[PDB]
Amino acid sequence: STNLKDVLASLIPKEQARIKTFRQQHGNTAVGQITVDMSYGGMRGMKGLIYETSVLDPDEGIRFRGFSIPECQKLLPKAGGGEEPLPEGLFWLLVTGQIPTPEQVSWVSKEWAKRAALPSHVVTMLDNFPTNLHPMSQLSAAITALNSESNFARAYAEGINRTKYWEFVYEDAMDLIAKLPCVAAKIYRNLYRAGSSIGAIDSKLDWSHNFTNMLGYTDPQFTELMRLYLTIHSDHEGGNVSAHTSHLVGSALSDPYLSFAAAMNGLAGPLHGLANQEVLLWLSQLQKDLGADASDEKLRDYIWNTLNSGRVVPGYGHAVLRKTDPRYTCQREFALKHLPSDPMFKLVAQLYKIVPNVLLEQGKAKNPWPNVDAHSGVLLQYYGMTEMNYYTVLFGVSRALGVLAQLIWSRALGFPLERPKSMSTAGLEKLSAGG
Amino acid sequence: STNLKDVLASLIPKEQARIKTFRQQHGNTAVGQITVDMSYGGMRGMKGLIYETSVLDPDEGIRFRGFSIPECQKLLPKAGGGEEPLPEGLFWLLVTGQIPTPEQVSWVSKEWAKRAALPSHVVTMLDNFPTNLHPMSQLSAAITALNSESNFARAYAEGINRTKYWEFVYEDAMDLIAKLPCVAAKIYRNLYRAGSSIGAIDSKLDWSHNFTNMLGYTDPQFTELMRLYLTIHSDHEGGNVSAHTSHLVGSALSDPYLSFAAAMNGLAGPLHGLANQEVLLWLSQLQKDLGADASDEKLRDYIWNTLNSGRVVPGYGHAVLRKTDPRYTCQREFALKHLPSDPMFKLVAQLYKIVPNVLLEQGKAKNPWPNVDAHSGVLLQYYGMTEMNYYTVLFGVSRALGVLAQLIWSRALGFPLERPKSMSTAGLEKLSAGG
Ligand SMILES: CC(C)(COP(=O)(O)OP(=O)(O)OC[C@H]1O[C@@H](n2cnc3c(N)ncnc32)[C@H](O)[C@@H]1OP(=O)(O)O)[C@@H](O)C(=O)NCCC(=O)NCCCC(N)=O
Ligand SMILES: CC(C)(COP(=O)(O)OP(=O)(O)OC[C@H]1O[C@@H](n2cnc3c(N)ncnc32)[C@H](O)[C@@H]1OP(=O)(O)O)[C@@H](O)C(=O)NCCC(=O)NCCCC(N)=O
Ligand SMILES: O=C([O-])CC(=O)C(=O)O
Ligand SMILES: O=C([O-])CC(=O)C(=O)O
Repeated sequence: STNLKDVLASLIPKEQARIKTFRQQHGNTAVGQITVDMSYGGMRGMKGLIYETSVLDPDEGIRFRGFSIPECQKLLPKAGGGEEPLPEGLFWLLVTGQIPTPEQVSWVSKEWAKRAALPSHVVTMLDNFPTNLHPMSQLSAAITALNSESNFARAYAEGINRTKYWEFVYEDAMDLIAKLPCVAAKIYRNLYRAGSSIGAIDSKLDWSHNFTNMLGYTDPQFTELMRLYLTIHSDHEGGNVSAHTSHLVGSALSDPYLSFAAAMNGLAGPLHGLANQEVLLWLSQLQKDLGADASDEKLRDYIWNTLNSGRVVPGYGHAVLRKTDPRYTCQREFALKHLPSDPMFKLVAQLYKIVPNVLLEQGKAKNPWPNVDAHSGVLLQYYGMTEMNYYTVLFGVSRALGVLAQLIWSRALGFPLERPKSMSTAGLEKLSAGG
Repeated sequence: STNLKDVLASLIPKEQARIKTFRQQHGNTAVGQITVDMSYGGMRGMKGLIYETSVLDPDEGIRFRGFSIPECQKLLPKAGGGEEPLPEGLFWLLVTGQIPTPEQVSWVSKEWAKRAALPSHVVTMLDNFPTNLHPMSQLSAAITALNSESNFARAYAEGINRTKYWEFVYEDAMDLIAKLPCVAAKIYRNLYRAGSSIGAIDSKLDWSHNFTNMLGYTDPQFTELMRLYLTIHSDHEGGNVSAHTSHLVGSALSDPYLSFAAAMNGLAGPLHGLANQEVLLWLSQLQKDLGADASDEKLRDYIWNTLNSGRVVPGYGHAVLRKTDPRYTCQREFALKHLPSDPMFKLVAQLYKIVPNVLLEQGKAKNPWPNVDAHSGVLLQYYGMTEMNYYTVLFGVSRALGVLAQLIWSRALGFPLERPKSMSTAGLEKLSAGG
């Protein structure tokens, strides 16, 4: 009855035509200009990609297919007795552009439970990895190793016509999303619960709930946090490091497994997703140096030392946002409702009153406001997940939803190889005159 | 006496200033414009990155720090009694911009022999991988797993000042290049020479020669081919999928190991480096269907069928070149000197007279000429390396030289996070009016 694949089959040809015509009329229209500073500056401010699933406004933050976070909270189906949106529903919205029904949502949940299964070579590999290998590296290696199972890789090798690429990318996408929590939970248990098992999938629960059970958490509020977490970290337009990496690698026709693993190596960067872990380590040194209940003057001193030592203050600033991240707000709000008296929370709250000011005073950051990473780990710590080197893995699990939803569309729309032109400083000087 | 690290220490501050001033004067100068078609077209034709090591001219092909392939052949140091350039020398040129002395070259060779050593967890992992796991996937997973050894990851975690990033990236770069051939050779032996050992590094040989010995090849001409192969596949400006992926991931501060593994997942794409393998599989079906000595009319038919089935003809076309790739020419020339009567070579030569014509007739490809991938495997097959699913691994090994040479410079120059702005079709329509 419900079948996302049949819905996409109808949607595809219509978008194809729409884009065709628009390009007929405006393909040559100029949308911007490229300056020397932009090339030197990591393409800052260059409109360079088409990415359909979400769009980020510098002032307002993220919109998923046109809806803001509050809107999603309000419109997406929730679990029975739940308050937080189910990520299954978000996935539906990203892929189709339509708010799903609860019936649609449960189908997604069953599909994902049905496809969750790991091959033994992956299991062995994880089980044989050393404990000093970072969780993200263990994750990226496992997903890379899962490509032996790719249906897209296989169909390509069989010579399938390019028009059908999307159908195979869709299947690998749904298989990958299904498997992710098992890989992630296996890493968690091996490293932190040595000798225990992740157990089995219950085809009757939502994806978030089977994940938390594999992680070994019983608290129902924890289940709720995970639903919210997994929904909000899902996508953030196409230019962010991880989504752009998946997009660029996927453009070459590498399979979804290879494309997502590469993305993961981009998310593990300190300036990207690893910031969530970096925030907790910075907070821990803080409370350690200064000891728990600090004065404002002492916090400022602490921030200045970081700055003066040639380092960044993690969880603050953004390449495109210019105001406080609604993802940060959304987390604050969860904390105020559920763990208002937590001391770490209280510390994060205090920093909100100080860090921006210090950053403004320094005068280098364009955006002195916090980003999602400044508020995430604090919530996780409260429930007992104190292993901070594992936090980025949660972000990776969520990010699969967004990048994979777009990957289907990239192939459906026939986007070609991403291949811009590069320049040397010497060549660029000549192009202009020099300086 | 020779110490690349000391040479870079002098070079860095001077480039830093040069770029500073130029940007002072021309930062706001416009170098191009962005159109709708470019955003939809994988940034085709957009000048979007600064990449110092090599620059590609659409007509003339690649230049490494200003030198063309023939120039390199002629200027770079060769092995005693050799004719082909040593890749060690190319690495020196890319990193410093200067042609090295043979003495400099040997230092590079010793450094690389000294640093070649694998940790046991990597060894185990490879040894436990299944034979149906693609060689590239085995490679990318191993490099990802090697990050436990990253000196950059470690220094970052210790809070090093951003000004010293390059020094740690340099060390991981030289360690990674050193280790690559051992990882690659281990994959080769496990898959195709089960029960044998790669053996040991001889600190007295060039990198290419220790690699071929680990692969188990004795032919001296094979050693020569490998030197040439590894030199020519080294770099191809910054916008190619693999180099751009390494650049983008590295921009987030992920370590060289993570950045190169991600690049490898991009090189494994059929539209990128896997084309080398794809060419040999296409040639094998050819000679199989048509049987060895084909008529021109039969070859055309064969090409048309591929085209008509919604597939690409591998080894032809390019995102930026508009003429025959000098890398292809350079290989042809090697074949004419060493294996002129090889039947497969003869087939490749015949296709040169037909494929372009067919592509032009079809009218879709912008560049109907061959690229490097159309001539590489044929040479490898001649010497006995007939395992075509492993060819891309050789390309990866070579590509480390270029991307890693630039990675050092990216951090030395303080390039920031690569983060362009994306757009949805709907948002873009509105920006203009629609169509
Ligand atoms: C996120 C980001 C990399 C954005 O980079 P950008 O767009 O290049 O930032 P920008 O235009 O404000 O940078 C201007 C200057 O301010 C500095 N600055 C910016 N944010 C800073 C921060 N939090 N702490 C210290 N310095 C900072 C920049 O590093 C740069 O200095 P430089 O000229 O000497 O290089 C940056 O704000 C940063 O480094 N933040 C800290 C790391 C972090 O929290 N990352 C997580 C982002 C969210 C996510 N998960 O991806
Ligand atoms: C290399 C490349 C992806 C360049 O892509 P591009 O810059 O998008 O190519 P383009 O502007 O000529 O494409 C225009 C049209 O011609 C088609 N075309 C281009 N090269 C083709 C080829 N070899 N066979 C069939 N069709 C081809 C394109 O796929 C496209 O058709 P579409 O409009 O229906 O999408 C393309 O030429 C190709 O697919 N080649 C075959 C694969 C290959 O040899 N890759 C190796 C490249 C070298 C390397 N190692 O990276
Ligand atoms: O938008 C970006 O550049 C980074 C970010 O916050 C995300 O990827 O979630
Ligand atoms: O230049 C490109 O886009 C691809 C290519 O030939 C290479 O990476 O060697």
